[PDB]
Amino acid sequence: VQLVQSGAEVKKPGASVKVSCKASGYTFTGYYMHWVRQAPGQGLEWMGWINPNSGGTNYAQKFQGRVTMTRDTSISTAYMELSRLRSDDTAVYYCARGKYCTARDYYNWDFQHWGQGTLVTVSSASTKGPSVFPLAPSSKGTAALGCLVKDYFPEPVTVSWNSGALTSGVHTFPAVLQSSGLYSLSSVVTVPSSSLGTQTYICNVNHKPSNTKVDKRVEPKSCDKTH
Amino acid sequence: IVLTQSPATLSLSPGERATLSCRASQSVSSYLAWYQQKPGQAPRLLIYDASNRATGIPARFSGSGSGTDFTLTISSLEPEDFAVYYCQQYEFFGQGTKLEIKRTVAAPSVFIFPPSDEQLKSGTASVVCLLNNFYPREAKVQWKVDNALQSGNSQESVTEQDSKDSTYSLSSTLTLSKADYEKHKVYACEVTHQGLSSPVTKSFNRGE
Repeated sequence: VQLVQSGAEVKKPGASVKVSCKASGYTFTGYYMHWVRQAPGQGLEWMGWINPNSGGTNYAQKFQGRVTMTRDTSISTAYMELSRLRSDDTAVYYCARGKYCTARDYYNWDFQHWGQGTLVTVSSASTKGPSVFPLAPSSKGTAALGCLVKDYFPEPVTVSWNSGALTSGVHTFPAVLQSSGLYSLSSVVTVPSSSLGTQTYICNVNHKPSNTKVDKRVEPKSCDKTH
Repeated sequence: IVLTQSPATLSLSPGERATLSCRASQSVSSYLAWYQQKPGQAPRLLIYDASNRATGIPARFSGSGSGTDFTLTISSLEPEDFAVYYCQQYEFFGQGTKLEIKRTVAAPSVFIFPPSDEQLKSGTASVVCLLNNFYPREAKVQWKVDNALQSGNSQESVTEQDSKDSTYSLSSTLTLSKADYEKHKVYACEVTHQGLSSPVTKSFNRGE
């Protein structure tokens, strides 16, 4: 059984979004499909089910009048459309197939198979690549250095160090959402102080939603340089 | 109806027995499922219809209970079992229990970073404080600017517990206007944590 969802979405308040869930490996019409969402760092929230045989649906009261679930049996695909979007709708949306065949007329709320999730970001902000600032080495013991990846939208970004060659001691933090509506994150690495004179450090930043890629050299401050 | 899980966080060492509770605020059904979720992954069905193990789920997992009181028991924890666990029945999900690894207390290593010259060129200054590789998760950061305690002008985030060393790390960013940054001299972050016998302060002087 595989459930494969459509890609990430970005929407303005008041707009609508429609997420797809393509099923394979079983008889699509034979099982309820549910949708469940999860806001970043929050719990699971059930949204509704569809019976793909009949097209009948049932929605959580929270979304009644605002969510529509449909399917195309011809291509074994289920859809969830959420309208009048608000920033609070920013979340990962999942489809999940019930465990039992509808024909069993039994408990249809065991979520046995899940799609990979679809991130939907809702904001008045517009797509924007990050500024990447160095966080200069903290000593001329152990030193810390990093990159500040500031003012981008939407999530996500990826960071590596030295093209993936440097992994020990790296922490790329969860982004915070600034009052401005843009995200910011730091990626740091701890290293021996003695290596600052000789070892090059570059953070590799990739923000696919803006097709932005930046490799930033992080060097000791001029007052800390010896050559 | 609400499903209430306890505890919110369960901290145990590998090899120990874990017991997680899920209580319904009113009788809804004796059907209850448990799910496991790891960071950046979809939930996984562990136990269905109260007491049955899902396919591919190891025997150390068992579920029990009926009415409004249910339990998930893991006989002896394995490293891969540390995750968030949710119970669910019909439309209702519990709020989750985070099952985290208990390890020896580790004080954070603390580092402070000034705004970069690059950033300053643009009107904003971000000062960053790093608390590296500590345990347990609870920690307090206080910013000071020329010995004045700051409030209302910082944000922080904390990593997921590290899968290899079981520590947490924390990053705090103080946001100031460039004028305010150039106006003041001593920047400090003061860190309180169980692993420190007294607060540690990392600082720098702007321009020096």
